[PDB]
Amino acid sequence: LRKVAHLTGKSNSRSMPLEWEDTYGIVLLSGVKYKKGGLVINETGLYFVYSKVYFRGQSCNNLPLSHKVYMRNSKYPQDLVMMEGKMMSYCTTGQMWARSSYLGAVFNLTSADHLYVNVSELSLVNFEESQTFFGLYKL
Amino acid sequence: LRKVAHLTGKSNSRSMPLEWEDTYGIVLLSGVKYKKGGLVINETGLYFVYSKVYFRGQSCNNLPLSHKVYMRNSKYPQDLVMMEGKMMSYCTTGQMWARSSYLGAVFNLTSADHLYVNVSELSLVNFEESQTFFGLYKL
Amino acid sequence: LRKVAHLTGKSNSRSMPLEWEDTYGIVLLSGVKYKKGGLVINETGLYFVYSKVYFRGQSCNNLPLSHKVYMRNSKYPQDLVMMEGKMMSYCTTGQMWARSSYLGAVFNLTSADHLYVNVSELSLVNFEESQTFFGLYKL
Amino acid sequence: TPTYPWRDAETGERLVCAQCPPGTFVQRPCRRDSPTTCGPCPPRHYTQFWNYLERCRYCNVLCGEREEEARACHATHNRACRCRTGFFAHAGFCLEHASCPPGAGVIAPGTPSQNTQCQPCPPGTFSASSSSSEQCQPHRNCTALLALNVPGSSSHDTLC
Amino acid sequence: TPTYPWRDAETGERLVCAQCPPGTFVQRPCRRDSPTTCGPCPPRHYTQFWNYLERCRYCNVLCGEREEEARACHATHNRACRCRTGFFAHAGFCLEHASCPPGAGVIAPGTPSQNTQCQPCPPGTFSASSSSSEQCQPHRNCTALLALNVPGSSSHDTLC
Amino acid sequence: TPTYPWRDAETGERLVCAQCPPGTFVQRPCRRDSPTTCGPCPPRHYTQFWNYLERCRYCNVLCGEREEEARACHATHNRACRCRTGFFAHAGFCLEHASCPPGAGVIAPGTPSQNTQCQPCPPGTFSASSSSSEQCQPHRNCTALLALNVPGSSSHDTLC
Ligand SMILES: [Mg+2]
Ligand SMILES: [Mg+2]
Ligand SMILES: [Mg+2]
Repeated sequence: LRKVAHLTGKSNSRSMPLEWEDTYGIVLLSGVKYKKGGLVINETGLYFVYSKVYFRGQSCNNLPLSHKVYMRNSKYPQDLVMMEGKMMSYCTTGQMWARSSYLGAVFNLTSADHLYVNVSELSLVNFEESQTFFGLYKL
Repeated sequence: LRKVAHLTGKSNSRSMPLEWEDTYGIVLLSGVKYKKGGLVINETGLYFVYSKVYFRGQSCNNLPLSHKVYMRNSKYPQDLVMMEGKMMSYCTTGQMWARSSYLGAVFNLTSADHLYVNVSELSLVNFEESQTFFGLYKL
Repeated sequence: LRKVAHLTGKSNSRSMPLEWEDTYGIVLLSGVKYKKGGLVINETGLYFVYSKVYFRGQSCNNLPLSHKVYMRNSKYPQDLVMMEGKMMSYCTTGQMWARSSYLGAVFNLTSADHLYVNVSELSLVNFEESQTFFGLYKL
Repeated sequence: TPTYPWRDAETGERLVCAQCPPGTFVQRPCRRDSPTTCGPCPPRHYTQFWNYLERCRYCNVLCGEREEEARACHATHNRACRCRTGFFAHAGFCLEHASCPPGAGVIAPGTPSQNTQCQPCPPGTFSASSSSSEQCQPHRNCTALLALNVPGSSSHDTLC
Repeated sequence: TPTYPWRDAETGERLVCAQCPPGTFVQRPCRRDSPTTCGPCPPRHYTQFWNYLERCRYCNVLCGEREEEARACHATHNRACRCRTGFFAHAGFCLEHASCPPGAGVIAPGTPSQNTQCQPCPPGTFSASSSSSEQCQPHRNCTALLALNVPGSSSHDTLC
Repeated sequence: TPTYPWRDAETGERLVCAQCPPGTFVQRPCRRDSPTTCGPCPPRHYTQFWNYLERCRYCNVLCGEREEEARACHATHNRACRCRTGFFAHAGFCLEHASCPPGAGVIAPGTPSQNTQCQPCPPGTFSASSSSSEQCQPHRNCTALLALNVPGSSSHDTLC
């Protein structure tokens, strides 16, 4: 059975990193764990990892938006950024706006690595399941 | 032989959902069918699904652009959205503009599921094979 | 052992196509070669190919930005574009700005194919390893 | 009662099965000797139509902070939202109802589907406020009781 | 005649093969006893140069609605497009030729590669129209026949 | 000295291993009969903290063209950058220090973390230049030596 995860936005998020829905809707989680915003790798190897986050707001002020996927484990007391995108000057001041950020690539990960997603502006995030998500699979 | 599809934009599209080119150019279709805009799954399982659509126009008026990948089968008379992106306030009024939307993730799909792509503004879509496409593969 | 590559931005790039980092940092290269900006395929078959490039600038003038993944081999003296995105009217004139372009899809590639990434405006590219990258894997 | 085609997994035989009603899903397909068996939607899930699904759908509509529940999640339908009082729906957002400035009055208040509508105050009426409710009111008839110090405008009452 | 290196798949022997000409592809590589065998491009595909491709390339250039075919798809080349009459090419788009407003006249019309060029009308000439073709014309010499009621401007003829 | 938990790969036995210090990594875990063995960071890599990594981290911070090295890559830390002279850091960019226009003078020059600060010249002082260094200077006292032709402004000295 294939190690795989696809999780969807969780509205609850009060803090960083984001939390994700792991049980309901169009989600998958098999041979990989979810713990406090984090996907926990249990088998060392190559995985393709991806995330999309959907940002939007009533009235643009071009607050920089940042989206990062990062790794943490016990062996070092500091995170490693695996992928990241930043948006600046993305809308016309004062208008309703919306834009997503997409990240996906391959990484060698180790057992007990924990992966997380971070964002600059939690309040601009929209959490619909089809719009905002975080997933991976073992190659 | 690997179940796989990569289809390219079809200029013809007069309606929703989009139609796709399945025979010519840099395309693939193997163990998966194409029928009226739709990729038809024939083997239940996990697939990574992706689509890109390239939007552009002479004179921006910031018409909302929406891009969705969705599923339909006979078991329920209503579609399910698997992924979606929306763009609003993406260009400066009156300028030539261009932007793409990218979607990709993993889904568990069933035999006889039909997958489609939808867009808000058919007339802003550009159909070059390298710019606009829709594909999947079985993990 | 899985054929795979994930390379990161190289600051050095003085010319097109871009060059990539193949040894240091969060990179992978196995059963695929890197030669002068190019990933060299050594086993015919299906690969998922992807690239992200991160663009940014102090003072927007909406110079068109283009990002392409392309293939070259000895059998024809002209390149083939596999995927491409263009951005126009993406920022507000005179502001600090940033935006990425993401491309990923499946292709059938042949032994001795060389893959490259191209961009319109080399000087607007940022080369941080987590922001700008180019990779593939054999399905 | 609607039906669906189904091949027995035991035999391959071609059967006509009855579908399950809203609020249920297919728990066991029909076979030669028994009909379809439907089960009840579990919490947080739903089926709104006759179906032959093998599990219910999740109630995946959630109400943002400027919205309220117009209908609840229920075994027979997803949740649905609308804009809370004070807001109206526009291109997926819930926007604040506009205010009509001084000189203009409300001819229709905001609803969940429409913004406030304003007219410039017609002759003999005024509105002194930026207000999403205040309507144009007639000027006081000073003479009808003092004499006028200053005639009213569309934004100020008549002064005595 | 250009050539290419090829290892026999039967033996591994190192051969020099002849390439195929525009309008053809490699159908069968050369081997010790026979030369390369080329076949003809099928419909909708092309090879523009000497090659050793194993199939032809698709004519993947298509003409949008403001474009027309400047060259057809053909076994020896892809299709090519240009802007239809009235439009010019700019940063991948086909833009409408500008009009020169009143007071200005056309000194070069639009082509497929250039926009309309305008000058402000020089003394003694006018243009009364917003027009992508109209040039500055000399004022009528009223005196040359009445006397002038109003001298001409750059946008209006001389009145008699 | 910090420690970490480790199961022997030979036995599965539960051991407490000592971690490696900044500038080193774990080359061989501890086992029942020997302690952790650390090796030294190779070139271009680093470990800044006690760790149990199995290889060092790459110095992946690089200095763009408007930046300079504030600290070097070293076995015990990554490189760090700041803005070169003339620039300041803002939202990830290195921006040019502003100039104060005529009529305004510098009250704090630019640093790597701050932009130039300007005041409008106070009475009796001027600045005639757009300058990121020039401060407001007092007007010459003409009378203190001629008599005044023109009183000074905030942008021009007093003329004699
Ligand atoms: Mg009012
Ligand atoms: Mg004219
Ligand atoms: Mg000054």
